Amino acid sequence: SLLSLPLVGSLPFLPRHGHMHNNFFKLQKKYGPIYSVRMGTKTTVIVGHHQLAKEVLIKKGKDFSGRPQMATLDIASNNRKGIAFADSGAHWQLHRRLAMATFALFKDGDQKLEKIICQEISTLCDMLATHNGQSIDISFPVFVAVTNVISLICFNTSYKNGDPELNVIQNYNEGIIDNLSKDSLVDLVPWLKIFPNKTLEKLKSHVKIRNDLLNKILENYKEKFRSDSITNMLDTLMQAKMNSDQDSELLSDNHILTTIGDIFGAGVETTTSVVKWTLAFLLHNPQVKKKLYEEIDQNVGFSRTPTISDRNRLLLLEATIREVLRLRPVAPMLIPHKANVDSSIGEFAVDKGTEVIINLWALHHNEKEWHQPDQFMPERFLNPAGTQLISPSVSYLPFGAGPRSCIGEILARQELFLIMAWLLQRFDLEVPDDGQLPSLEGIPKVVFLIDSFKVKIKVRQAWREAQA
Ligand code: HEM
Ligand SMILES: C[C@]12CC[C@H](O)CC1=C(C#N)C[C@@H]1[C@@H]2CC[C@]2(C)C(c3cccnc3)=CC[C@@H]12
Repeated sequence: SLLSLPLVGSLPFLPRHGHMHNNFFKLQKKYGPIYSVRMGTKTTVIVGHHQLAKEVLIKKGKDFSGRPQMATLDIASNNRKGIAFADSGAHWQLHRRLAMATFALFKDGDQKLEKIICQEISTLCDMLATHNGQSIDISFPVFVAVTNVISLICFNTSYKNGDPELNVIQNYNEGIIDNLSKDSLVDLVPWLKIFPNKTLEKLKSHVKIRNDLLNKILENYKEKFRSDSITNMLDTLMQAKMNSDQDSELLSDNHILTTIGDIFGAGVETTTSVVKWTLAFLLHNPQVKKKLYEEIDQNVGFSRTPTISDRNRLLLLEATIREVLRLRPVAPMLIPHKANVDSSIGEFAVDKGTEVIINLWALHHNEKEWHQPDQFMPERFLNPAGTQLISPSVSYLPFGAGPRSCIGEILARQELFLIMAWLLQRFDLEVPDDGQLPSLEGIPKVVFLIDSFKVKIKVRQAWREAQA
């Protein structure tokens, strides 16, 4: 009759074993779609069912629109400025509205968002075409294309080919994403505070390069700014600073710096990442990819290059994108939410300041809401006749919802569709000469990245004949 050992701590699973978003998901078979963990004083709630998720994001969105405070996120956002890592309050509301207003501009005009995107995609396809017959990592080329686009939206500026600044930006992007969090942003145990490490040291130095670069651009642009011409995001932010000079403290330089940084960062890493994910799946699914070549041929052909209007006709492509955004969400656990006030979820009590995580991965893989969810099946987003798109499930939130939903969704959907439409029209994208296929397991960082891989690019037999 022995006594049981006193218990000091208890965690449901091993830390740093498997992907957090899948460990939390597997836990639901034991504890249900909502449960909590406690770290000292901090408490975290994980939510794995869509009804509970739509409560947190929508029905009670404003109750749960805060952002928790993390040492790394402070450095990366210059102490909780910007949009994504700014808590709910005066600053976030202002900057999210102005960022949303800038995008609203790019409704068709002399800078119809499509035209910006298409100009930089056309450059890209000319690069890739020089690698005709070779196996390459497509990361940096697509990085350049989207970097020019968001740079145009932010400053009406693009980078000429070969600009060494692009290599500088790529370098500090990888540096921050590396040290922003070991894996997912949700970290059960606070490892950086426990043991000696250089993580915040490294993070600071990449942020110093990033802030110094954006500071050059901004100080430069004060001399280009004319109140009669408000055509990009920096114009928008300065105009606002101009008009208010309680809002002048909200639109300081450091504030404007961070918002632009948030946009410049999100616009490149998310879309570049989703493109790589899509090619990876197509290399694993030639049957899909063949069907995609047929689709484009019988609806766009080679008389001309694809267009946003072509979303009507290239449905299997729209479907494919939907299915990638489901299988491999950019933010499989969104960005951590925080309870701004005493509230409830599923009529369980949630106290002020409590961290709340939506397990978007659990929503996209719940077997009751999805037919064979771990499968790549773009067909699930099409009626059985292949003729129009459908919403097969209610647990599908690739861009979130509510007060914190994605602000660059429109941009993302158009960049994604045009990149994949131009590439399939022009190139056979096949497995390299080594038998290697990309690992579809992914790498959970602040964004769900795919390990780098190589694709063999060949100009299409058809696209060639159409040049005579
Ligand atoms: C396919 C690409 C993308 C996907 C799937 C995506 C999805 C998401 C998701 C799921 C969130 C979570 C919001 C939350 O924390 O609840 C989010 C937030 C956000 N996204 Fe995206 N996004 C994409 C691309 C972009 C782009 C191109 C931009 C360009 C500016 C952008 C800007 C943002 C910002 C600023 C936030 C934070 C908003 C806030 O905290 O209020 N994203 N996005
Ligand atoms: C971390 C990163 C990328 C590296 C860059 O050097 C610095 C950076 C940002 C800045 N400045 C904003 C972040 C973005 C990553 C994507 C983020 C987290 C993002 C997001 C993440 C997932 C989906 N949609 C948007 C909102 C803020 C963006």
